[PDB]
Amino acid sequence: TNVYADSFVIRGDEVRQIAPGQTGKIADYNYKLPDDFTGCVIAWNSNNL
Amino acid sequence: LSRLDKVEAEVQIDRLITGRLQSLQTYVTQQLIRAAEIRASANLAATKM
Repeated sequence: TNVYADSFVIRGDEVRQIAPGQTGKIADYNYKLPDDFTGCVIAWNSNNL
Repeated sequence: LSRLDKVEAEVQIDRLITGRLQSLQTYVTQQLIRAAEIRASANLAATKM
């Protein structure tokens, strides 16, 4: 029905926090996913940019 | 609910819900059968009255 594309940059050690039910500085205070999340998480190393 | 975070708690709670619901189904099933036995004695007692 709709699609929402969210984008941001974080540390490699923080990528593991971008999932439903996760915790930590990023998941808790920056970007929280719902427990019944229905989307996809895509991430790549950007140390070149 | 005090000890675990939600997405882990739901796994533990659903075990209790499963087993406690299975406990009520066992109780009500056996009470329905006992009720049928008491009905038979009640119909007999009424006939002897």
